[PDB]
Amino acid sequence: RKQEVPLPAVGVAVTGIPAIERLRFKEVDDEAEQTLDLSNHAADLTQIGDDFWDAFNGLDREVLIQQTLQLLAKENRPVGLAELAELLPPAHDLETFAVWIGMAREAGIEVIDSQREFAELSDGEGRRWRFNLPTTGLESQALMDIDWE
Amino acid sequence: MNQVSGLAGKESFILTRIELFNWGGFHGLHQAAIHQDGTAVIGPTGSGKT
Amino acid sequence: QTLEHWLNVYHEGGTRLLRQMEKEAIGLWTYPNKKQYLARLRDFFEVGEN
Amino acid sequence: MNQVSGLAGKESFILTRIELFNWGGFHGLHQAAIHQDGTAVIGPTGSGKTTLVDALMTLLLANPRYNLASTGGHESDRDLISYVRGVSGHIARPGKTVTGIAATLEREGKQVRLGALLWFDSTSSSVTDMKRLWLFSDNPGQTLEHWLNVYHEGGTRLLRQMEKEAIGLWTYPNKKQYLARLRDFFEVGENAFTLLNRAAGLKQLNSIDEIFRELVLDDHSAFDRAAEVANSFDGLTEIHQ
Amino acid sequence: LGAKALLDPRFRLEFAVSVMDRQSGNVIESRKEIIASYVLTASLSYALSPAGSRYPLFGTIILDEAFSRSSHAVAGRIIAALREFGLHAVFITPNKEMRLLRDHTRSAIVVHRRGQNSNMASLSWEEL
Amino acid sequence: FITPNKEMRLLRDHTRSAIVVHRRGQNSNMASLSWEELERHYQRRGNA
Amino acid sequence: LGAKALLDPRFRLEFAVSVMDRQSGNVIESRTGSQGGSGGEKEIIASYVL
Amino acid sequence: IPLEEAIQSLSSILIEHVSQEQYDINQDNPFLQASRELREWIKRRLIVER
Ligand SMILES: Nc1ncnc2c1ncn2[C@@H]1O[C@H](COP(=O)(O)OP(=O)(O)O)[C@@H](O)[C@H]1O
Ligand SMILES: Nc1ncnc2c1ncn2[C@@H]1O[C@H](COP(=O)(O)OP(=O)(O)O)[C@@H](O)[C@H]1O
Repeated sequence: RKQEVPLPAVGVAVTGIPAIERLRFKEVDDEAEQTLDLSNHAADLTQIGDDFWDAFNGLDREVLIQQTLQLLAKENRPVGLAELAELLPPAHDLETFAVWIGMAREAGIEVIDSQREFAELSDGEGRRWRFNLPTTGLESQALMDIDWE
Repeated sequence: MNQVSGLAGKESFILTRIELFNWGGFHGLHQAAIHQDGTAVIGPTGSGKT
Repeated sequence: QTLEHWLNVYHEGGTRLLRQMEKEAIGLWTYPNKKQYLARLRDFFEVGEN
Repeated sequence: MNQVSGLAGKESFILTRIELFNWGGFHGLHQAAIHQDGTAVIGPTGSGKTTLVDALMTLLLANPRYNLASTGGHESDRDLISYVRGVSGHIARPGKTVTGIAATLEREGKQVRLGALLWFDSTSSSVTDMKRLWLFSDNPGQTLEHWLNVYHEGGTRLLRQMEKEAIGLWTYPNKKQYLARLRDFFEVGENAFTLLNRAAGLKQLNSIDEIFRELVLDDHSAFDRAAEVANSFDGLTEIHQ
Repeated sequence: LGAKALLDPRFRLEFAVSVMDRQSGNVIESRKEIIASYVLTASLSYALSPAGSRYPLFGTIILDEAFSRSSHAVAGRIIAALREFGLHAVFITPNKEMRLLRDHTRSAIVVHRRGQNSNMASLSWEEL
Repeated sequence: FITPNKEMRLLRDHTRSAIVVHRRGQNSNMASLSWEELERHYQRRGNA
Repeated sequence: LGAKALLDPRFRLEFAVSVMDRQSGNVIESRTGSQGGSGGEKEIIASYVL
Repeated sequence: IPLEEAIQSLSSILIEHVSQEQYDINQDNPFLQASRELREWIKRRLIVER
């Protein structure tokens, strides 16, 4: 395999005339060390906005649903939304009202939007409000016939 | 809810800690354990989870 | 062995030291090409690439 | 927060009310209200909110991108005929079915109303089997359920006859002329309602440039011209060769 | 993107936005979320304003999923800007970030769908 | 479980830890917390 | 779709999941195709299969 | 067998046979032994790789 064939020398390249001048030398003068970083970056969570802690603090439909069922077992009668607010004043009012109407309609019970009832609720900063609510009635029977998942 | 987790850690290997360095936006050294009952990565959207 | 240890060793010495560490150590292996490491993994975890 | 909202109504027309009848899942008459200082529609995922959005939008464009938001690029499984039929995936209203829609507004305390009355007289659902009308009123003495009763008295000719009976009332069998009348009543070019459609399904704000492109400006890209450009060039190539 | 650069008028130019000092008109910024919402409200209001009209004559705007994809401050800026443009606004959300909207809205309509049936229940409130 | 901010409510109950990640413009951090400690951190933020 | 339907093995097969009764060979209910708006069951079935 | 998987499995196997006192005991690098012997068996045309 490694026999030397007699072919002509074509494309004959000449390079690397060893002129002494072409030499240069290790420039170790770049002495600056690259510092090490082994620091544990312990982090404080207070730098991310309230958009996260709010979802942390949000309402849970399960807990409120069970609380309302307990209340309706206690009263054992049809009850309107304003009475539900008075008996169980919430913290996240509008969402709780929406959940209450959601149960009302999960029971198939009519919510007469055309006739109203009212209530007043304070909030987390002492400010007070009024709620124009629709007329309907929740029943322990209604929400035990219905089930939750 | 949380009572079913006896099996984990007896038969299989379980990820329990990921250490990173100069990876993505995680400048410098970072470390986070994973509880063998199931752990969840939480954070503001667009905060290096993926 | 931990990521901290490996990074510290690498800073203390370049790739030469990193490849030399394996033979000094025990229960450790290195793979300057990935597919070798992935074969080691799949063997250890008895599962195909799928 | 909202005490500066005194300009609404006093300065411009704003939405006040909506009504529905045999539309989507809303079997029979169904209603809602709107507050001057603003309102929000809420409910569990997939409960009829974007359905109401589309029901409103049907009256304000040549055609809106029905179900624009939740599709995420998916084709409009929802449209006029399916809504009148109440489709899901089992048609809610087959055979002969009737339907009605409306919206309401106010300026200086004086009311405005839009609406349209639809019905198939047969189980088939061709675009022409649909008998349709549109409406516009600048008088408080008009409401959707009253229009449904009027239709129960007779066909489209009756909806036009009550238009002739009252003043400040308009109705039309063709969507374009009704749209033109309303647009003249507001000096609004239809590109404004096109932009309204762009906004009414916009998801998270991606970037200001892409937002200009996809919301502020109509596409109107000239790819339609490229086709006939290529065809005419090939035609010239034939003779040249 | 090249076909857009050739056939799409919108791609022939790159859009920009600059923050201005009201008095002197000096540039403070030459360039996201906080500004894009104002941009969109501006565009609709102008498109809905007849020629020679200070206000948008049709001053109602709809936003699907308006704030189920935005931070609290972002939606606050949205409502503020809507006030700056004199635009009544409507919003939609699947029962999320409700604290904001309850704070910044005075009515709502809940919709729940029982199988093939749907219905509506309106509500309202105010501060004292 | 990788989770967005929404629906974190349900997930809180059915797990025992959380890896909280941080965005700081062009930088990020990450820490290991249990729900017990994250609740106290929320309270500390509420107080300060 | 046509080309894959010919030259890709796993495209010649439609897949469906049928719930079985432990005490009977019958099918309680089968899940596949377009649900039309309700997916409270499809989600869990697909997650379970994966 | 993919070649890398094969060499890893063969190294694992040869680790077992380190106890055979009369056959080429390696206790410094069984991985290199496995590689060399796979190459040798390829030389004998026992195993052909494509
Ligand atoms: N192509 C990119 N575009 C935007 N940010 C990027 C990109 N690549 C890396 N980043 C950086 O790494 C992160 C990638 O996005 P990320 O936040 O991890 O996704 P998510 O938050 O949805 O899980 C960004 O937060 C950013 O810091
Ligand atoms: N015209 C239609 N075509 C197909 N599906 C429809 C149609 N109308 C209503 N639906 C159903 O009615 C429900 C509408 O709920 P909606 O809240 O408006 O949608 P999303 O929450 O996804 O934005 C959905 O379950 C939808 O499937």
